Amino acid sequence: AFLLPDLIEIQRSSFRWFLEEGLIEELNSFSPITDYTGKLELHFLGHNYKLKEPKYSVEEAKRRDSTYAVQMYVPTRLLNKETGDIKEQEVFIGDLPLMTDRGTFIINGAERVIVNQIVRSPGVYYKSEIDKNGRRTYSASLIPNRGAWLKFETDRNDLVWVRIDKTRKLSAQVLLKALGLSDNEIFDALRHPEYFQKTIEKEGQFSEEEALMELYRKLRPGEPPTVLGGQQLLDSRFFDPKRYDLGRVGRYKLNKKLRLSVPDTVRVLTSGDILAAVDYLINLEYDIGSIDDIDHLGNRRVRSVGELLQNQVRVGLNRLERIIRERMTVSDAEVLTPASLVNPKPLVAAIKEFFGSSQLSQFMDQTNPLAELTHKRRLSALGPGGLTRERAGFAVRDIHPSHYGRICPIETPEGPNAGLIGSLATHARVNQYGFLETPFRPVENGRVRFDQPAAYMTADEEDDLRVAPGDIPVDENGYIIGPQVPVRYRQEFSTTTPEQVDYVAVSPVQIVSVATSMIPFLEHDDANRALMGSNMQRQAVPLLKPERPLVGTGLEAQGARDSGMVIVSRTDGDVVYVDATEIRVRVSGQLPTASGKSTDNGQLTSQKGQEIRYTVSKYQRSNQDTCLNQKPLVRIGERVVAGQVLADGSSTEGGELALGQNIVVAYMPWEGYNYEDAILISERLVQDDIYTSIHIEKYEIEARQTKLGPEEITREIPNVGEDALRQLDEQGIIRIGAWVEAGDILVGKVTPKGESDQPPEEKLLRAIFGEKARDVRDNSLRVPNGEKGRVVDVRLFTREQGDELPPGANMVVRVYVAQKRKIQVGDKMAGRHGNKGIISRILPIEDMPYLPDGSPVDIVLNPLGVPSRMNVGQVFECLLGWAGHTLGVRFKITPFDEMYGEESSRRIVHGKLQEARDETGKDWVYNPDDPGKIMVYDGRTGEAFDRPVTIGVAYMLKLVHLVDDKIHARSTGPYSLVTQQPLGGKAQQGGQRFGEMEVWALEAFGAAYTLQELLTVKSDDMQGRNEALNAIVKGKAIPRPGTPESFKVLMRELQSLGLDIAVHKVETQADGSSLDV
Amino acid sequence: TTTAARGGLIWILSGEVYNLPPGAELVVKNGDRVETNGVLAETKLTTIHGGVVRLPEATPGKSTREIEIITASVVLDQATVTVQSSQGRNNYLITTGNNQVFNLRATPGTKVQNGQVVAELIDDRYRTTTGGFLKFAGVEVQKKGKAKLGYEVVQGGTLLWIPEETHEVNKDISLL
Repeated sequence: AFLLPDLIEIQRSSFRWFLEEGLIEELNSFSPITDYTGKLELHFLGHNYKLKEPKYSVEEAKRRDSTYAVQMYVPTRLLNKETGDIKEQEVFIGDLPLMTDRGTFIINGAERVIVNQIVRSPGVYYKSEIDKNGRRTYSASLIPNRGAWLKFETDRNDLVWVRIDKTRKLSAQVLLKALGLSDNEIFDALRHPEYFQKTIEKEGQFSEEEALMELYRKLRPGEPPTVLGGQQLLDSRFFDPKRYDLGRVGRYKLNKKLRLSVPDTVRVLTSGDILAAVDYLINLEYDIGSIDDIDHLGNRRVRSVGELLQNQVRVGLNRLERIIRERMTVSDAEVLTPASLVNPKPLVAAIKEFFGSSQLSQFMDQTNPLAELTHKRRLSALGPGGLTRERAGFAVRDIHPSHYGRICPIETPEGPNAGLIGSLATHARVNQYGFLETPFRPVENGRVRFDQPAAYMTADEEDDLRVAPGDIPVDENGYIIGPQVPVRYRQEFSTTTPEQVDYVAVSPVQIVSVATSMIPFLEHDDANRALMGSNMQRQAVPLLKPERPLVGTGLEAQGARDSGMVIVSRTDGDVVYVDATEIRVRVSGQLPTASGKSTDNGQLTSQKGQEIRYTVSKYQRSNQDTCLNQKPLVRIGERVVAGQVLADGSSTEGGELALGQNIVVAYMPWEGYNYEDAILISERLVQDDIYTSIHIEKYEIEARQTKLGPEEITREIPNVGEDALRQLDEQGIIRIGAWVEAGDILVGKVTPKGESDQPPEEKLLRAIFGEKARDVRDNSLRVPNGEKGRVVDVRLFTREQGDELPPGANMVVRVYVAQKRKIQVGDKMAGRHGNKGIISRILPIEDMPYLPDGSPVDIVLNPLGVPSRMNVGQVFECLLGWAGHTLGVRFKITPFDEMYGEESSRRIVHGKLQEARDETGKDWVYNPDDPGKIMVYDGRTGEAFDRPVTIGVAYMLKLVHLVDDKIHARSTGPYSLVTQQPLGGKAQQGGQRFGEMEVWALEAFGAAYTLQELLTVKSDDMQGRNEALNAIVKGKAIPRPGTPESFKVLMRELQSLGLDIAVHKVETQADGSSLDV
Repeated sequence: TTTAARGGLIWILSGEVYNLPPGAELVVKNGDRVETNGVLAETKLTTIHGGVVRLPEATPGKSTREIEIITASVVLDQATVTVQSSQGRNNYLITTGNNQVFNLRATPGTKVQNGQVVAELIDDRYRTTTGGFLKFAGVEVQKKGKAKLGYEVVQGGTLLWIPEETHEVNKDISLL
């Protein structure tokens, strides 16, 4: 049907935008500077970022671990108001990471993306409210884009105050700021200036005192005020465009809100506005008009790099400016070149930073294509400008019914962040103001003509109208059918009739988002469960060859396609040379590359063998250590058109998404294993290499001038022999491609250890061996434990090797090690319907109940389903699958199989089965009696049972966080600094923390020594620790503990704070009072 | 907001409902049928005397009038035009055919009233050389508020000067 516009452009667009202009306009707005005395102009033709060009392949920049960027010149102009003379130059000022294929950026060689967030929009708003009785004040409030605010209200007088921040101010003269005659807001309001008139105290004191003491006796107190004062005060605060952006929006709303008339770019405000407000406030004291609800998606706005950036740049400037302001100005009239008077830096920071950190330069994560998408078109509420988790609570997390269509409600982390992080509906997108125009369909006489290329309007939910939910039994040829078609309307649903209706949704699955509108039979499940679903889907590792599932929602080919994890017919051509690393159908020069000569790009390699030499890349690490690669996939000599797709990303398959596989499942209660939240598995499962994935691995290490010296990298190290000085290069590195194991050496380096501190007993033991011992710690690098796996690579980094290292390091070495992994007991692994499950036993294949045809089934989940999960949806499709599994044919589908009085999905599926018999007559393919139930024997001995069990194929999926990702142990190890208690943090020998509630399970029990000791000897009596340890090594018990540390610490503090702690004993018959350490 | 008269029923009537701007001076009154867009409200709004009508451009938005008395079509002819951005920016010097030169106190196309600034004349005459005393004899202009700036310089053949040098500086009695 429709056309899915590109679904990430969201941020393609933005950037381009900016780029295309989004900063010129700022820029040259900031172009005009000039001496401190108007006498020496410093303006520039800010209308060209004249940017020379990126230096690196992307690839490079990865390899160089550098920030793909650009850099960027501004021609400037003829300077000075003393003798008007140019000393013209241009300048670049900074490097700009000019985006990437995935519409994101990479920097420092890593890979990141900038989320886009969502905030309220400048303009004005009113909130009224009650007392404890019903005194129903109002308020008002203003927000620039940037700059302070202006607050108003009505405090049981009906008489009012121009508060500025929260309640900073409060003046009866709410509208007597910079206006004489008074009538301008006494009669020009033609309403109720202070309910018709005047405050009580409508005193009109504002002659020479105008803009004086108002901004002093109850502002900003404590100075001999000065009518200037007050003035130069306000006018700052609202007039230097310097600091008050309304925001195009700003206007744009206003006016709209108040059909003010001020178009005018009037990027900052007026008076007439102000009052205009105030009226409105009044008018509704009298109640003529509406308070405003910010929750309404419409009056709330989302913004992306384009400006996030941009403005952040602006501040870059200002800072810069100053520097210049003087450095340019104050000094003499010659030296001042349009060159050494400007410096990047501050910009280069600001951005270098912005990216380099915000909360928005998030890392990408490329687990798998759709984890991207959905992480680009994610949008967020938090962030600087936003909220915090705390400072915003709840009803600000809910489905304001305007989200409809615009924010998949199904979609959310949790943790606290529920609600704070939504993603984007499928079809949504945004208007240059940064509200989400929502595609729809114009139904005439309550009937969509379809022809309409949708209806890209309804940026806000208040189209206000008959709007139909894109799930309508629709008469062929337009007409709706039921005279009871619902509709939202003014945020309400409402029984409607087909005639008097306007708007239909383009589809019944738009409000949802990625991983949500994809559920095979969504329509049929709990929501939340489907929540989980989605997410799981994002976490499915990718596999050697993730197969396109069987029953899928149609909607995906695209999704893949726009990952940009695949490789797409750029243009056009009929393949020729395609080895497994590129498709020289490209730089070769024949029909591929040459209808890559049909029509022949602007600058690009317009005909020849073109750098349509796409490479294609094997096994690169991911933000999750997962590997990716795109085998040629296409044949040779054949015919492709742009947008087609050439080779496949990690886990996509026919050029379409493919997240996991599909295997035959049964539902029964296998004793113990599977008993509950447990899954069985045949052995063939991973025996066929299905479900095994890759993972690979960064390992770097580096050497560094101790002020003892260097420390190095030798082949040689003391104390070696096999797994040491064996699988080791001349610099003690490894050869590419070397098995390794769990303790062997990655790279060996030593250290200038020397001595200068030793126990006589060590000197002894020399003497006896009189070994003149060596002197060099030897921090080789060893594979830790529980790793395997070939080595892919190394990446040395020293003066010559890029020298990318901390100040004073010599070599840095990366090393990369990969790893197949089969499945194995212990792996979250779940379906597309919140089917969180863990492997428990694997059965050798010849024990599972197989099938009537003996085909051994192979998972076996628990039958009783759709409980709290309410995900009955998944049987539906199992079944289905199985149909297209026996029929051996994939089938797309869509949630909400409506236009059918009955379940529809229900008589499909049967139908298919049904007929599936007879195309093979296998018969047991389908049993109307006990639908899709089957007999089953069971391998172990050879019988079915009283109750036939359903059977289906089904698409499962295996999940990143893998057992090894969470395993730990610690006999003992490194402690803390200050507080010596073992160093528990996850990577490295950590330790289980026993918080109060945990101790509340110990002292709550009976004999609690343990408690005690646990509190100490395995965490603190320092000496206690040791010598226990010992004491067991001895072979006996352990000695009595002492007092833990952290006590002693507490002493200290407290003592360090005006105390006289006398912990102390009271001994002797003379009872003796002492004190202690 | 009260209850009904003891409460019973409340209504509509059909009889269609017009949504009638302040700028909807209507022509149609109770109990008149006119037709579907019969003629109906027409707004003969009004202004008054003032100056020119400089046709509020009919156009200048969608419609967007701007309905003026324009009035002071001041013929300052021979305001001749020597005007540029040298290491300044623009100045219809308004040299005039008499080479008077009325520089741009108001510059072009601003809008200011009440003793508004207008035009600035040059003269090197009655200007003094390098400072000095003006032991003049006999012009007339008042204290006037503005024996200062704001001058109705009445009458003078009469203004004699002692243009002087002037070098006035705190420091010790230390040097020359």
